[PDB]
Amino acid sequence: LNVALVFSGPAYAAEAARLGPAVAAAVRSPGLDVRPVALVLNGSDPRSLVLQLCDLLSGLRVHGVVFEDDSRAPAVAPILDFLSAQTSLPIVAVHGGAALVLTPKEKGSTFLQLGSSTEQQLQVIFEVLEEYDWTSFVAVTTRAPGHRAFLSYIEVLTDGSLVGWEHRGALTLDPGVLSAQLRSVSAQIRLLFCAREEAEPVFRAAEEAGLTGSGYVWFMVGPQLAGPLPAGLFAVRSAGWRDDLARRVAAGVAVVARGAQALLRDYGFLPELGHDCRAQNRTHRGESLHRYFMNITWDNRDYSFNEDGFLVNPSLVVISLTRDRTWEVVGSWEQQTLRLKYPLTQHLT
Amino acid sequence: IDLLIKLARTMNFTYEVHLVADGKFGTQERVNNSNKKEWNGMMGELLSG
Amino acid sequence: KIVNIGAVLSTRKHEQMFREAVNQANKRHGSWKIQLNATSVTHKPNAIQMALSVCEDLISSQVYAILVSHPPTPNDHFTPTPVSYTAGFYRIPVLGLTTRMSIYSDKSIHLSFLRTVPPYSHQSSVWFEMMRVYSWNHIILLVSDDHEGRAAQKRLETLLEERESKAEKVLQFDPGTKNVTALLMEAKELEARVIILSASEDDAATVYRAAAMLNMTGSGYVWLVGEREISGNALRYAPDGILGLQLINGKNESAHISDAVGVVAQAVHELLEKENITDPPRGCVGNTNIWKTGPLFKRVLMSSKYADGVTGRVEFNEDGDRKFANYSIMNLQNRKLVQVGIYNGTHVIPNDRKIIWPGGETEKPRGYQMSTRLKIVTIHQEPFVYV
Ligand SMILES: *[C@@H]1O[C@H](CO)[C@@H](O)[C@H](O)[C@H]1NC(C)=O
Ligand SMILES: *[C@@H]1O[C@H](CO)[C@@H](O)[C@H](O)[C@H]1NC(C)=O
Repeated sequence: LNVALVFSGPAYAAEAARLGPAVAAAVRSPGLDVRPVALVLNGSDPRSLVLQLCDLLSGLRVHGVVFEDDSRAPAVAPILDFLSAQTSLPIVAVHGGAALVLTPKEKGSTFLQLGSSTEQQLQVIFEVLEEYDWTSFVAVTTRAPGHRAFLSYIEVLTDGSLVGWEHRGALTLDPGVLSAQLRSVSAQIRLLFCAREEAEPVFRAAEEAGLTGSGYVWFMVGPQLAGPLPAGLFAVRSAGWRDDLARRVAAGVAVVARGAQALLRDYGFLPELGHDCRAQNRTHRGESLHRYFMNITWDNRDYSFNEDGFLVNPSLVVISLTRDRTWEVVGSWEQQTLRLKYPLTQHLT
Repeated sequence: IDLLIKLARTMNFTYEVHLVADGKFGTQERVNNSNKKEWNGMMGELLSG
Repeated sequence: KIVNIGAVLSTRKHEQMFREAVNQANKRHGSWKIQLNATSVTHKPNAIQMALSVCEDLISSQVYAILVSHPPTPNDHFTPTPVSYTAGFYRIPVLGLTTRMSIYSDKSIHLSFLRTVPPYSHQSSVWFEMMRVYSWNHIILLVSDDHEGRAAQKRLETLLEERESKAEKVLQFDPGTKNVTALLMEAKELEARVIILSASEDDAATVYRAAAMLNMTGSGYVWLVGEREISGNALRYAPDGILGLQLINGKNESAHISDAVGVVAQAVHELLEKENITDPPRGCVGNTNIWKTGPLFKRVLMSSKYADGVTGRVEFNEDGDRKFANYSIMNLQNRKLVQVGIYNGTHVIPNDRKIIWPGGETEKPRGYQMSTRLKIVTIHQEPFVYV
């Protein structure tokens, strides 16, 4: 099998060759041979992206491509999804810029994502909320690009239990004075859903309002990866920074390798129709890999990707923020329990 | 049922009765789906069709 | 000083009128700084350069905006997709021409988009007034299960909840229709006599033939039909009393070309601001930057009138809503299609010549039937209902 590994950014030039032999040594399964090819992308320009990928897809006839990065550029993810539509070659991302949440899945595409759905992250929050017993709270969201409150209505469905929860909805904030509307807040527990790029002016408007100290906590949960901000911040990571991102290259190539290994043992064939970009000017032929990933077991954990193509039960991580501009991780999260550090004038006993 | 005959004669509508699939009057229940739009019992069949 | 624009189309004759129009629309602006150039390019059906020619030439020319039109090729949501990703990559506004697809209606995938022609999704409102003005009620709809199908329902119920006039049944079928007769059987005993079909053109032929031997296209059967399911093979094998919509500005863009050039010419007057007027990035060779004055002038783009051109009702709304458009309701008589009237924000029914219905009855077939047969449920409760 001619598996391909690619990177974006000159920082991966040295490690492109280093991870080569590691992939061959780390991945060892019967009936499968690994042939990685080390590549480095020239920045993130559009026309090279199609040129470099397709020419390698034609000149070298790559069989599956896995891309990873550490930047904050999610722009090229749909384009990578876009070209893969006409070749039927599955593409899996790991983390970084072009690995954030994407929806929906384009027709005739198999762009698997190693990300965490927004609803799944929100569900984890309420498990944290009951542990600390913060019943009264309000979430805040703004009018931001690529945002829809529909994914945030899972809270309305939930909260029906014997403990009861309180809400006040949310108030939208325009990009462009903000102190005249944000005053409608009653609880310190606030949840944020907005663009990270425009969050900095939003933070400044809230910081000048006195909503910075430990009296008022802030939540930063969503596709707003960051690894002037207030104290007491929490975020979801899904092991994006930890879990040996230098080793995940062997992990990502492994799962796709099991896909062809299982397909061959289930249907012995070599369907390399996507050998060339322009082999046939049609989009009616498909090798049908979407019917896979029902049962993916590795690392004593399940990696069964759904129709949406995200990890159903990933290792979500809760992190904190020291007041002295210091990033830190507090507690831990696992399958269905919340073993966490720190479990336990008007404040009197 | 003795009331039902009186109505049918007065207005000309015919009928055929049939009891409830499961013997519950009807409420709203949801554990793994939408909280509303889940009517069981008599409240279910009347709404369903 | 000089501002470049994107003018990709599918006809070499159309690009000629651009040069004279820009050499005419310059005098409309007064030519304070108007030295604009056409800078048009021709696309190719092959899928190799469609990911290349987007920035091979257009972005190298330091364009401010691009105009894309649907080619006469028999395709949908295919040609305006490459420009959607490329323009959004640089956060460049992109506007479509004759872009009549419903998937170009979410901002999540296409951050910036516009079109001067309404898509098939919004005609659902036109159905409501027609059944409202004809005093129709107890209606059912047959919709496929796809992107249009989901977009087909969702608009429809929002306009019915104020009066709570819920449709009797919303049964739907899969797009891969193949000898469907059981589904049509269910929609027979419900006493509707009015049906709204909004599938694609190919799907109409199957259901039309499937309903042919079911004898359910006789009298007491009023049908509401959308634009996409009139032409093509849907023209054949159709019932007589088919009522179908249209759009007068459709299948032409010469008048749209004048409007498209003029509206972007109005942008220059409000480009004179103390805020930064930084030009878009130049060259596709490599860039990590975007030009931030895009959304700054976006808000004024929908805040314009631009009288005349096309009926003089050019307003624009989010994601190329194209608020105002004439539809010109038409009808089938025998075999030769006819016209019954036109439509705007509120319907007009001139009744040009006449209207016909299946079976040739010269009277509106009231779609309803009293159900003189109905079931009763009961539970076993001792003093009231023994068993
Ligand atoms: C019911 O029907 C019968 C015969 O069909 C008719 O004689 C009778 O008048 C009807 N009921 C009423 C209230 O008119
Ligand atoms: C066409 O527009 C006019 C003007 O707004 C309005 O009365 C209605 O929407 C249409 N005309 C008629 C007679 O319905």
